[PDB]
Amino acid sequence: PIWSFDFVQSLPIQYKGESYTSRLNKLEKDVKRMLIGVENSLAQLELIDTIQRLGISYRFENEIISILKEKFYDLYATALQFRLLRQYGFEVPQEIFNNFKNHKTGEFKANISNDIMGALGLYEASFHGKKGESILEEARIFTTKCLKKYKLMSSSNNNNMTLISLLVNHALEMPLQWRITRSEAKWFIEEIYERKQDMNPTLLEFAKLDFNMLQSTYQEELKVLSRWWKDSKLGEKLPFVRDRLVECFLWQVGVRFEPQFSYFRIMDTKLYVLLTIIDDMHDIYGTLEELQLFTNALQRWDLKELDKLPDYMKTAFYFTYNFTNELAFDVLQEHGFVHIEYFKKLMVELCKHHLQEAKWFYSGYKPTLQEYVENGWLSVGGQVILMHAYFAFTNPVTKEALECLKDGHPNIVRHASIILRLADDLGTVPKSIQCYMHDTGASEDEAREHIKYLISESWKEMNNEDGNSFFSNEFVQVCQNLGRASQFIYQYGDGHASQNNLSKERVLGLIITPIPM
Amino acid sequence: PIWSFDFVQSLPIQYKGESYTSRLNKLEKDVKRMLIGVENSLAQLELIDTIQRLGISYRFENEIISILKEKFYDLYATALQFRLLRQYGFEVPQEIFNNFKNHKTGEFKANISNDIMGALGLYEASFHGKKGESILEEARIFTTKCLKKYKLMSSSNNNNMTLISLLVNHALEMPLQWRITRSEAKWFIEEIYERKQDMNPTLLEFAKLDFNMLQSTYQEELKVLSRWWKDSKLGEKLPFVRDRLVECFLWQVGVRFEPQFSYFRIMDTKLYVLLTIIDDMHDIYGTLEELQLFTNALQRWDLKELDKLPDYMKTAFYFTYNFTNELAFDVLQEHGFVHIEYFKKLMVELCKHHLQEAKWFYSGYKPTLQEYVENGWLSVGGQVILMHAYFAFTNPVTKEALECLKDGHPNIVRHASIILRLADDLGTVPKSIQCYMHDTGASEDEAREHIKYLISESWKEMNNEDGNSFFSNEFVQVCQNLGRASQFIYQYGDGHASQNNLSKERVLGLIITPIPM
Repeated sequence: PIWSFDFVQSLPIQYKGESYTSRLNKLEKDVKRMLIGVENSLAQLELIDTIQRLGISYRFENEIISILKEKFYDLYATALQFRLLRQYGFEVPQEIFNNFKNHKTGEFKANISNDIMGALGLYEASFHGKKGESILEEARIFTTKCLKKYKLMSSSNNNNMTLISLLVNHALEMPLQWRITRSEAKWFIEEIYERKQDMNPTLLEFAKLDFNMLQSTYQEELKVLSRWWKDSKLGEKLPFVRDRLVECFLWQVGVRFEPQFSYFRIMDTKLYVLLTIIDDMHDIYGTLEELQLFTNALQRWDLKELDKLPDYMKTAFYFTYNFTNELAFDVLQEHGFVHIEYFKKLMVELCKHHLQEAKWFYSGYKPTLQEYVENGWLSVGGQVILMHAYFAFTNPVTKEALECLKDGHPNIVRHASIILRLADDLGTVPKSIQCYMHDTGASEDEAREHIKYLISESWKEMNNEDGNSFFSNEFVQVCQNLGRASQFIYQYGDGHASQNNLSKERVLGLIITPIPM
Repeated sequence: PIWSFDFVQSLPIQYKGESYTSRLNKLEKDVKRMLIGVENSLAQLELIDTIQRLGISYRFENEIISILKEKFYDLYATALQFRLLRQYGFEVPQEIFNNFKNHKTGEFKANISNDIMGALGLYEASFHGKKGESILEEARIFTTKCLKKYKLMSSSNNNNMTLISLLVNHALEMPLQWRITRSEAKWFIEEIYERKQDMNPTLLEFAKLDFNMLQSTYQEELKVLSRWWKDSKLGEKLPFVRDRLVECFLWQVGVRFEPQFSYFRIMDTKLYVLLTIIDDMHDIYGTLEELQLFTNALQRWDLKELDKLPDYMKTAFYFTYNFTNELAFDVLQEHGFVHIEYFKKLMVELCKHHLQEAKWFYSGYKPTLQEYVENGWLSVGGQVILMHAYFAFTNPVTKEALECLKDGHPNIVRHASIILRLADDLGTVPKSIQCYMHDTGASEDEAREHIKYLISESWKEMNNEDGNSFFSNEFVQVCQNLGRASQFIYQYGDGHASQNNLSKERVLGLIITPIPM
């Protein structure tokens, strides 16, 4: 394929050594003492936001949390402070922004259009809102309408795309809440922070160094995963499967980018691959009777079923068997109990909903958007990924949590899988926009706008959890990272199934090519 | 442990790059054209023997085979030619050496004691003999008796240990037939070939370069295996298990050292680890009832048995389950058929014989040497290793071979496992020499000499296969490499269970420390 085995194995891992780690520690200490050493309360928020956009805020978590606990005015500062407080799980309602609404009409002032900075800050802060908060929704609408004016008013003057115009373009493309850490980090390092007048060399060097060392760790993990894909022989036994190993690894980079989760990024990778093998087999390769035999064998969960399957079905079923048992083994070694039945039921439910999609296709039935979503958020496999993340990042797990999970999937998990499915259908058997155009009859742009509305509502749903919940803040952030990676992979083109220039360039910039120091 | 995780991960893999591979290819071409370009027929045999002792003969296999096919006189040349011919599977009986026996008495001439070179060559050639060949046995005896004279006659003059005296010491310690490739290669590079007057720089540089690149590949494999051992958590859940990962990797280096078998060296490693976990649990940790429950669960082969086991038993049983299913998965991906029943029966037989040893221990019964061997060659786990090697190196496998394997284990496999068990008991529940001292009543040195006699007879057994056999030459060589690694690990001290200076030095010289160029 495009990322051949020898090319992956040959990648010179540069940013690794004692000198690199020593420089990283020194720069981290310097940046920490610079962050806590800020005397201006507003400049401290600005520096925190810069560190967040640089992708290095995961190291200074507790320091920022303490600063924000201590931090407990124009529109820009209000929006920035609101976004930070709500981003670190601190309660702060929408009603504050009522200080900027002309309650003679119930809408924000028109002079906001003169403050592009405050409008951009409010636009960025509007995506952290929860369901029921209508002031944030109207603020999102008004700020989008304001930013499009800056687009038609500035970029049309000339290619004088000022750093403000670059940020406006970047926000209109996707808000910071919805973007992943690595892509935004690279973009803010290369295009923005390097051009700022107030730019500090220590922060820039530290961000570049951390990014390149993370790239080197990713390269090592990708070599390991490429050797695994080689010795798995899943390409030979299953010729229909797309060789998208690097794409699943990019998925993992979008999910958990931190260096200490390396092992996870491996396992989940294979999981994605497994899920992909189950996807391509259901919608492209297998027939109805063969997929029915596969789902039956999954229900029975025994190897004597292999005799009643074709060879590719044998390979796929045995791979699923071994991977599910490996998941159960890891859960046993972690939490000290067997849970093979739960993962078996997860896999059987996934294949049940895939077979449901297949039977709907072959029976000629066109489901509504509601039924399609209710079946697809389970037939997309996001629940398996999120349960793997749950049992990998939640410790300890109580009997009450196990009883709550045995009676369905969490709401945050369901809406994250909904976001996953809707983003996957974006840019690509009738699906999401096809069913909505079948039922309501609106145009294609209207259907895609309705799908984006559903995505925004599910994002509000996920935002509700960031506030006694049975899920840690870590797991909530992993679900939101799944959503962000969904919106990152299928943002522009079909980066999962098509090998276009964007699919090359994202992988090059995030994995192979480091940032020039 | 002594080889910590961070130390393994930090190992700077030096001999890797385009320049190293280019130099290797150039030197390999030069050495090949030097080998085939030898005009003297005897000097060609000498160069072939040198390349063999340098450990690089695995690259020039077909060229040497052609030369020896074309090659189809004093005592040294006769012995060298005989050893090479019999080493490459060419039939040449013992009767040739009848040209050196004084058939007035039926014993070799006394003037052989004046030709230390010819005596050493005959000693080296005597170990390639098969059962029934008595002339080679008497030649082995006579040449050992001759070499001990050179020991008491030369090394006693002074520390003028001439290169001849060094070779005599090395041969008396262990013959070349019984030594592994990497250790003999390092020793012949550092102590002997560098000091020869006729030494060629191209051969020396090529041997050192190939050895160091193999060391780098071993370092990468060991990093991967150390990460696997980390994420397996077998040390935490099972505190009784010795952390001998590097020792199992050294075992693999002794079994299959060639660069293209990297993947194998990983899998078999884990297998060894698994076997070790089954060993330490049977003879040290578990009680009779717990091991009985474990063997019962292995027979039933279901996860519902985990509920009827303690936690460490749960971990061990689930690890065995997953590893056996992974073996079956690899065999399916390779040969296109399921064989989970065969590997399950292998594991159940291993645990059956381990439980037999345990029940003999707790019942106070002291078995004879014959019964002990018949139970221990199966309770040592060598058959599992050799079946893994069989299904990894034999392709295709015919129905007749599968029917022959379903009715017991091969003779070569049985005697290789016998060598394994007897060497493991060397230097260490009554065992091999204890049972023989119980039955016959002889002293300890006499019992160990009888054990060495059994080892030599099993070596003759294995030598019989090198001659329509259902096993490829590759598999025969892998079995003999298992035997050589057995005699290499337990040669001097308890390198498996004790962490003495020799256990450090072998690992340092064969893995960490490369040969100075």
